[PDB]
Amino acid sequence: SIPILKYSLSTQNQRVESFEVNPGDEQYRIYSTDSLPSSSEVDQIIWAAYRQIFSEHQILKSTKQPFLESQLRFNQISIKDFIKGLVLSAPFRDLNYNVNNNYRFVEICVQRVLGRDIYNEREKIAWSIIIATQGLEGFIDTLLNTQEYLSNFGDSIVPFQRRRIIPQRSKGEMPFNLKTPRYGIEFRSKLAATQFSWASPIRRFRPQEQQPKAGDPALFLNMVQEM
Amino acid sequence: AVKQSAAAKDTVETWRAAAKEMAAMRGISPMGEAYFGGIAQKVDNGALAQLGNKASSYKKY
Amino acid sequence: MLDAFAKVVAQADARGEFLSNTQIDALSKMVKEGNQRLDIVNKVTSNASAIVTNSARALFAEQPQLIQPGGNAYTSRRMAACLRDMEIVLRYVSYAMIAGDSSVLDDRCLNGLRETYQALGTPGSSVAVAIQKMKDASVALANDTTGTPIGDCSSLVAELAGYFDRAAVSVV
Amino acid sequence: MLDAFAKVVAQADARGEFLSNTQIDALSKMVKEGNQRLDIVNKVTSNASAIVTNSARALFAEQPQLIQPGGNAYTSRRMAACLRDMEIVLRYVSYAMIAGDSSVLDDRCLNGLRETYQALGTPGSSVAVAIQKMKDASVALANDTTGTPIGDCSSLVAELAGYFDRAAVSVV
Amino acid sequence: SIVTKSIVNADAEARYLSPGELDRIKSFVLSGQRRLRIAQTLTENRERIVKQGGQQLFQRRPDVVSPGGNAYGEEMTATCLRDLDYYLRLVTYGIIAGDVTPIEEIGLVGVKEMYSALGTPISGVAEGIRCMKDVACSLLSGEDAAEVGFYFDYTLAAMQ
Amino acid sequence: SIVTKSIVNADAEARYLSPGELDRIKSFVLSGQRRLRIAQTLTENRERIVKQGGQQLFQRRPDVVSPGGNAYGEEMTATCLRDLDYYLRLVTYGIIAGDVTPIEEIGLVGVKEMYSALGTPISGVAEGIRCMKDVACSLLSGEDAAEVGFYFDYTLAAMQ
Amino acid sequence: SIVTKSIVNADAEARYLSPGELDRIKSFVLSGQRRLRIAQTLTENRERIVKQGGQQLFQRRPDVVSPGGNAYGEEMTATCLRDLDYYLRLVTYGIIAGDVTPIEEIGLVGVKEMYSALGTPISGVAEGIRCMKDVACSLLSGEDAAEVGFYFDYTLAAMQ
Amino acid sequence: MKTPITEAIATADNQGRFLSNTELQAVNGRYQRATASLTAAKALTGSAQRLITGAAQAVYNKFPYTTQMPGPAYASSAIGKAKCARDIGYYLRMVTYCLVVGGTGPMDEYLVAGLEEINRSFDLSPSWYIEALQYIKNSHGLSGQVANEANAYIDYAINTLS
Amino acid sequence: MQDAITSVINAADVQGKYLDANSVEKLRGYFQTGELRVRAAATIAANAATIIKEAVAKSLLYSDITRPGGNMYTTRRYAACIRDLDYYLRYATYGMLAGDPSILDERVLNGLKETYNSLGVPIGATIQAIQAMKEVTGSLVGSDAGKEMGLYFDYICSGLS
Amino acid sequence: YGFSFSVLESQVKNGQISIKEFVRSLGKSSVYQKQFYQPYVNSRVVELAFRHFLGRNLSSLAEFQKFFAILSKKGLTGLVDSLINSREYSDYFNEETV
Ligand SMILES: C=CC1=C(C)[C@@H](Cc2[nH]c(/C=C3N=C(/C=C4\NC(=O)[C@H](C)[C@H]4CC)C(C)=C\3CCC(=O)O)c(CCC(=O)O)c2C)NC1=O
Ligand SMILES: C=CC1=C(C)[C@@H](Cc2[nH]c(/C=C3N=C(/C=C4\NC(=O)[C@H](C)[C@H]4CC)C(C)=C\3CCC(=O)O)c(CCC(=O)O)c2C)NC1=O
Ligand SMILES: CCC1=C(C)/C(=C/C2=NC(=C\c3[nH]c(/C=C4\NC(=O)[C@H](C)[C@H]4CC)c(C)c3CCC(=O)O)/C(CCC(=O)O)=C2C)NC1=O
Ligand SMILES: CCC1=C(C)/C(=C/C2=NC(=C\c3[nH]c(/C=C4\NC(=O)[C@H](C)[C@H]4CC)c(C)c3CCC(=O)O)/C(CCC(=O)O)=C2C)NC1=O
Ligand SMILES: CCC1=C(C)/C(=C/C2=NC(=C\c3[nH]c(/C=C4\NC(=O)[C@H](C)[C@H]4CC)c(C)c3CCC(=O)O)/C(CCC(=O)O)=C2C)NC1=O
Ligand SMILES: CCC1=C(C)/C(=C/C2=NC(=C\c3[nH]c(/C=C4\NC(=O)[C@H](C)[C@H]4CC)c(C)c3CCC(=O)O)/C(CCC(=O)O)=C2C)NC1=O
Ligand SMILES: CCC1=C(C)/C(=C/C2=NC(=C\c3[nH]c(/C=C4\NC(=O)[C@H](C)[C@H]4CC)c(C)c3CCC(=O)O)/C(CCC(=O)O)=C2C)NC1=O
Ligand SMILES: CCC1=C(C)/C(=C/C2=NC(=C\c3[nH]c(/C=C4\NC(=O)[C@H](C)[C@H]4CC)c(C)c3CCC(=O)O)/C(CCC(=O)O)=C2C)NC1=O
Ligand SMILES: CCC1=C(C)/C(=C/C2=NC(=C\c3[nH]c(/C=C4\NC(=O)[C@H](C)[C@H]4CC)c(C)c3CCC(=O)O)/C(CCC(=O)O)=C2C)NC1=O
Ligand SMILES: CCC1=C(C)/C(=C/C2=NC(=C\c3[nH]c(/C=C4\NC(=O)[C@H](C)[C@H]4CC)c(C)c3CCC(=O)O)/C(CCC(=O)O)=C2C)NC1=O
Ligand SMILES: CCC1=C(C)/C(=C/C2=NC(=C\c3[nH]c(/C=C4\NC(=O)[C@H](C)[C@H]4CC)c(C)c3CCC(=O)O)/C(CCC(=O)O)=C2C)NC1=O
Repeated sequence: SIPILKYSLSTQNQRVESFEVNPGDEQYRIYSTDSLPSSSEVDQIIWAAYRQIFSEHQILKSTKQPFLESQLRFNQISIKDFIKGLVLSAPFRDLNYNVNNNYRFVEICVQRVLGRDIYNEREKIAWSIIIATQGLEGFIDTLLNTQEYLSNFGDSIVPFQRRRIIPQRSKGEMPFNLKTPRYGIEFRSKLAATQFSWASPIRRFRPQEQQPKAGDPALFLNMVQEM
Repeated sequence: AVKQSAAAKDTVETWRAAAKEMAAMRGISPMGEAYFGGIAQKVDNGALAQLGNKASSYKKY
Repeated sequence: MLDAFAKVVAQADARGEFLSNTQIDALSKMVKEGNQRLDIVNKVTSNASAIVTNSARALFAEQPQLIQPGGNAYTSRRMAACLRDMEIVLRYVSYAMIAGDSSVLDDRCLNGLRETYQALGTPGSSVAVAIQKMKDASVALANDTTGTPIGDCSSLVAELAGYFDRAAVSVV
Repeated sequence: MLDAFAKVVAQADARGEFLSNTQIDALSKMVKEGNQRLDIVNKVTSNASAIVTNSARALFAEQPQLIQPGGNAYTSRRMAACLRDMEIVLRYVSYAMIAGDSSVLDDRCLNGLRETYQALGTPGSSVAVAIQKMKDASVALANDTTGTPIGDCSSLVAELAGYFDRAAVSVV
Repeated sequence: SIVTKSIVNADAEARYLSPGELDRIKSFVLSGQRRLRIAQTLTENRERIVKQGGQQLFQRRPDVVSPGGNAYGEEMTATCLRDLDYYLRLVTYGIIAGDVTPIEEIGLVGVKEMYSALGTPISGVAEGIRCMKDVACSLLSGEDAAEVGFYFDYTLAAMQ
Repeated sequence: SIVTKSIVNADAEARYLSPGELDRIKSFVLSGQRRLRIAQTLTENRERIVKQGGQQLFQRRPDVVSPGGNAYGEEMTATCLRDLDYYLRLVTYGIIAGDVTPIEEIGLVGVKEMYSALGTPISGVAEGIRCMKDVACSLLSGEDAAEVGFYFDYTLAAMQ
Repeated sequence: SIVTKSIVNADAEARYLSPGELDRIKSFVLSGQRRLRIAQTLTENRERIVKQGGQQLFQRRPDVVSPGGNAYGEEMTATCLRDLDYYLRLVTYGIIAGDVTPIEEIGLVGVKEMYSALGTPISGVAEGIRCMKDVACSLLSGEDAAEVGFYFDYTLAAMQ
Repeated sequence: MKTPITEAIATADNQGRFLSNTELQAVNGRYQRATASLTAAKALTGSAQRLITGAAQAVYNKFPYTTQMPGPAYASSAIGKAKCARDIGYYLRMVTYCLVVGGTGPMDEYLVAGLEEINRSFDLSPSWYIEALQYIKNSHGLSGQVANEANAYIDYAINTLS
Repeated sequence: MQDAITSVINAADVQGKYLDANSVEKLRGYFQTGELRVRAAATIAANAATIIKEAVAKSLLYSDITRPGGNMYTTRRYAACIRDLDYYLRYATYGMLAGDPSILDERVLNGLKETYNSLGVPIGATIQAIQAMKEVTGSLVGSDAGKEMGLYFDYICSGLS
Repeated sequence: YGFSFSVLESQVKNGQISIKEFVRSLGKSSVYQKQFYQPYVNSRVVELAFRHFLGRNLSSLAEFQKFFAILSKKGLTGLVDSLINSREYSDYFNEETV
């Protein structure tokens, strides 16, 4: 009954291994409910779930889920049922689902939930019909039953961005909250009449004759300060 | 010329039935709104300037 | 998602201005046509699967190269996808007819839809005529007067027409 | 992520020689200043929520159109997001002060912050105004001679000032 | 019209009209039946062409109608649509004259001096005529929409 | 300057300079000490005169900075203030030259062709210079504000 | 380029171009696809090729950056890397021109007069280009490194 | 915003179903109670400057320290009293926005979400705004079900702050 | 100042012979494209200001000829450009209708490159403006009509070089 | 350049002065002498006058010295009035033809 469009993979960091036994400093901190946390250390998991599935913004008083928080602390539901309550939360609909289309919302729910980037643009095409046929509640449980969710998160780990940085290096890739914001350039530009009409304030006035031209040694002073 | 007075000599009269129902949207009760993307751009809220008229509009008689 | 009432409010809160007295009356104009707004949608969802299969057969009375071997809508996965996309487009324009403006139509369905089909290889204008085979199967179905009494309601079916050709130019 | 000592180790790791005995004297001068470093950080992390709200209040009097109706930081959903956005910059500036080098400032904070203000439509020149509001509050609190011995700390507040105007030129 | 400036062209040159000038006065008068039909369409569609013309104008330029805009209130908005009724009328003259000569010396010559002296944004009134053009060309076939739209964009060009 | 066009005036007339022309070159050079002080005030106040200049410009013309305005976004608003830095610079030239001759052939001759061809509302940039004038004359005494403001309003006149 | 001096060679000799000259203009333009790929590699590697270029230059010549060296301080060291960005740019021109003719009349003709007149050790800047060469040839295959390195060592030869 | 229309649309694409008659009745009951709603939003907009300046004075009579304490959070300046009066302008404007669309959608989007984080960062006491809203709730002068609709969105603004 | 018909008549007249099959063969080729050229010259007349506004913003709007010291700094100098670019877009329209570039060198090209060198106008930036103006002109009139209008732009760019 | 002679377009469009009057006043204008008088020599100004106020080049050598000495002694206002007041202007253009 209409299987998914057979897309193709690509080259990424999460589908190879690291050879990192005893990983040093850039570990992304496995908060889990098999380490048996105290009641002040359940609270450091619930903040990490809110920071992963929302951004750091929407951890407001109105966007908290105080009945879903209590059922985690009674060990009634798991972490996998707690992430599913956060995408089906009514703050996640009106802030992150009404302001972008179905092909950008798949880029949110694979970067935050699976912790990997999208493979190519056909995977956003291949996944966006699941939201329009059986709904968002039918979209999350077919995304939380994938083998990429179970083989490194399972039923007890709040997800994270897997292999963001290369171990000898210090730059790496971009964090996913700074990769895909709440809305993009294509939703912002079409609404410039009703919403998003701001016009911009004045910049600091730089005079025009102080700007560097080709063959000026002031275009290399940022190179010299990195020496 | 006196048979054509006050109706057909007023070219702005024919659109008064529409331009004062097109202009009945988002009324502002205190002083201050129509912020328009975050600037002041306020209001006058009197009887005259809610119809948009000026000092050159009653002095035209 | 905004309905017809929220589009008035979101334009007035952006300017920080109240609602005027003559803009209340135009929304009070909308609610005395409220039964006439609703029972149009009581036609177009209650005969909704008839509108799909009549238009999808009659598209290949016009362009039978889609069902040709090598064509786009040839295979049984792809014939099940062509009836899928015409069921979704008919679903969102019924949502806009109960709203009053097209804001749920071009935020869910039509936004970024041309660039899907060009990356898929689906012919762009050849699905737009499938939408126009559903409009005349529905705006003639809206003018039918089974069960309801008689009054002039040509203004509302122009908006029901007005969603089907707003959606038609967004896939070409 | 590096500290100040890690950038001297990993530099000559690429050259592949042992660390020279005249480079140890530069690392031992750093640990003599290691306890004047720790109360620049303790001065700014303790008045942290009043560096933020006194700098936002000074911003919104100079540029009043950011908070007026139809402005960017207008509503109570978005005043809180603007107030968060200076807390994150003050967090990573104090992180790069306690490490001695800016390798965690431009990695988890500034890595594409400019390109998401073009997508959000936020005025990036005004975020660089409100960072220099916070620079002027934080170097005045690092000159506070209460509960601390008197000495010359001018070379370390000039390094804290360097991480403030690095994060200001990375959003414009 | 094409008749009057094809004359004053050959008038200045001390000569009569060439075949190039007289095979077009000829070609224009046989075109005259089709011109009156086109102007007849815009004549009794001014209720929709103007009112829907100011429809898109305010949705695209809410500043001019917002408080502080030039066409603010019940008063100026009525005059805000009055000018569009003017320019829609001159396009009916240009279609029947076969040239923008009626539109030239009425509503175009020195138009920037008037609107600058009235405080009206001249770019805003240019946006209004463009909104009327999409409504006008939507009322006619493709062969006609290449004409009725053709006179609007000339008015757009001279109005900026 | 007053020196160069008092010359080219008497140059065209095949004559030397009258006492009316030479008692003013004389009167202008003794005025030169006071002119450099006035231009020196505006020279290192461009940070406030421009930034507060664009302050009132956006509060009075939010359309130009709103979405759809010509100076919309981080980019155009920077250039939106760049032109004010230009015109503030030319006023410093006119004060030292004792005439709008520097402002004439820079930023005034054919200015309507540029801004019309850039899509910028020329009336909007005129509003910007007026906002700079109130900031500039607020920085000087009454005897000076009759000069520094005097060159702005000439730029206002030629810019519409 | 090879095209312009194969012409001016046969130009001076009062003759056309031989097969030896025209089978190489032919052979060069079919080589043009591969040249743009090579120059495209050095184009957006100037951040590493220059910064690592000045890396080995200071480790091999600490005198020039030490106090008393020509490139001492934050200022001169920035210009110290600026020249390497110049010469790295000219090598991209020579690769696309298929000759050091662009590098000849830019950065090579009379270069000793400039650097002697600037107080810069000309041998020191030659050491800088050699350090850039090892970084550049490390970015390309063996077939390409015989070219990209090939233009650097010509610059090394003329720079001493 | 959550209107009764946009939540009837929202349960349809929850399941991904068509609009049945389990959502047409939700829009039908909205059209019944919109005639006692837009008569309330008209009367609150018409007496808006009477209600706003009367509600600023009800705060200042109950809390007289706010008119005379120095500091930025209090209305003892000229600009402190202007920021107080536009706040009660904001609380009345979201009530008449909520009466028009028939639900708590606009004040969820614009007032409620993020309110605690700005009353704590700017030292604004939430008992000031309950006193500004309690003056409106029994001195708008409405009578009947037109009064019963204004006393459900003023009372929704109170229970956020309370 | 000859069109395609004038040039065909001249060459057939300069040998004193009648219009044979080869002379009329090209004339028939010109009459076939007569319908295309008018519509090409139609839209170019409509979007004259829009085309020049698009070319300068796409080629030389923000380059440092636009800034102080550049060749286009003062408002008189900027205003001379769009006046100057108007002739190139206008005379190219005449060549597109006449089907012969004789009018360009007769009224534009002669003394042009010798004039820009006098004023010090950069010929390099001028040609790229015309190239960008040629690029937008192919947008409006279509492909083949852009090929026709474009055929006279580079004729100006070639001789002006 | 957005130049304007509103007074002269006034007095010519009403017919208060001829085209010849409108042409002579244009010649003695300051936007003219800034254009075709200041950047040139009195030698070159005489030839550039003939291209404008007569539509032709100088004819002889004595036609130069007659008109150079006039410009030599009365400048632009003496030269353009001596061309507009000649017979050769009137034979081709009297008061109405540009
Ligand atoms: C579940 C959804 C639902 C509905 C559709 C309406 C159904 C409905 N419609 C009408 C009443 C009506 N319904 C219509 C509508 C129409 N008449 C026609 O001839 C056209 C075919 C069609 C519009 C396109 C009109 C015009 C009236 C008013 C009758 C009249 O004009 O006298 C009434 C009588 C009371 C009233 O006006 O509301 C009812 C119950 N109510 C509902 O609860
Ligand atoms: C974990 C908590 C922690 C701290 C808060 C610091 C606190 C601290 N600072 C100093 C020691 C010092 N602290 C300062 C600091 C200052 N003098 C000034 O005038 C400035 C206002 C200010 C910092 C900007 C100086 C200058 C010294 C050294 C005294 C000297 O060498 O003159 C010492 C004594 C160390 C010693 O005796 O060797 C301690 C405990 N260290 C810590 O481990
Ligand atoms: C889909 C299957 C798949 C592919 C195709 C793949 C490629 C791949 N090769 C990589 C690195 C690499 N590849 C090389 C290989 C070489 N460098 C040299 O100098 C030699 C010339 C050459 C081998 C002899 C090295 C050294 C790295 C690590 C770079 C580093 O960590 O410094 C990395 C970075 C992450 C890592 O450290 O493993 C990826 C993702 N990974 C995959 O999972
Ligand atoms: C937001 C609401 C929404 C829309 C509109 C949508 C469209 C959409 N239509 C698709 C495919 C398709 N769409 C069609 C439809 C057609 N091709 C034709 O030749 C006909 C003209 C027409 C049918 C009448 C076909 C055949 C495919 C299959 C392409 C494939 O599987 O290779 C796909 C690729 C996934 C798939 O269904 O296989 C998407 C994402 N998805 C959504 O979520
Ligand atoms: C990993 C560390 C990190 C960085 C670097 C970051 C930037 C960041 N700033 C954001 C929003 C924002 N930033 C601002 C800030 C401002 N707007 C203004 O008017 C002022 C000029 C300025 C501050 C006073 C506002 C108002 C939003 C909300 C966007 C919205 O909801 O429309 C957002 C979208 C939501 C959010 O998470 O807050 C991101 C992702 N976020 C992060 O998590
Ligand atoms: C036939 C050629 C022709 C035109 C075009 C014309 C225009 C014209 N427009 C006027 C006013 C006006 N025109 C506007 C127009 C506008 N406000 C906006 O926001 C929009 C941008 C724009 C309309 C689309 C306004 C607001 C006034 C009144 C200004 C005032 O009262 O100060 C007036 C003065 C009042 C009057 O006598 O009507 C004239 C004469 N006259 C003519 O003979
Ligand atoms: C010294 C005399 C002088 C002036 C005045 C001058 C103006 C000038 N303004 C420009 C752009 C611009 N100017 C504006 C200006 C504005 N937007 C608004 O809303 C306001 C009304 C207004 C400023 C107060 C904008 C938005 C652009 C960019 C337009 C675009 O990118 O298309 C450009 C093109 C980019 C550049 O090279 O800077 C020039 C040359 N040049 C000169 O030599
Ligand atoms: C495209 C060909 C080309 C070159 C090469 C070039 C060089 C050039 N190098 C300069 C300065 C300089 N160049 C150096 C260079 C160095 N110091 C060292 O220790 C090193 C050995 C060496 C660099 C690797 C220094 C220190 C100055 C500044 C000298 C001073 O300030 O007195 C200057 C004067 C400032 C300037 O305008 O940039 C020029 C023109 N110009 C050209 O057109
Ligand atoms: C539409 C949703 C919305 C709400 C609720 C909102 C509240 C809000 N009230 C504020 C300030 C304020 N509010 C008051 C109000 C009062 N102080 C008194 O003494 C009186 C008793 C009292 C009310 C009459 C004062 C004095 C300030 C300025 C405090 C400061 O800037 O530190 C500020 C700080 C920025 C400013 O306006 O200056 C916000 C964001 N803003 C919003 O956009
Ligand atoms: C019909 C054939 C024809 C042409 C083409 C023509 C050109 C021409 N261009 C001129 C100036 C000019 N032309 C430019 C043009 C430019 N600046 C740039 O940076 C660009 C590269 C370029 C625009 C594309 C400028 C700035 C001037 C003024 C020069 C000055 O004031 O010194 C002038 C001097 C007089 C005047 O403009 O009034 C002439 C005569 N004359 C003709 O009869
Ligand atoms: C310096 C002394 C001086 C004056 C005053 C002057 C006036 C003058 N006013 C004219 C026209 C005109 N004057 C007006 C004026 C008006 N219409 C009204 O309703 C008002 C009562 C009045 C404005 C106050 C109009 C409408 C025309 C055009 C007449 C036409 O086209 O027939 C004309 C015809 C030519 C032209 O404008 O180009 C002249 C010559 N000439 C001079 O040399």
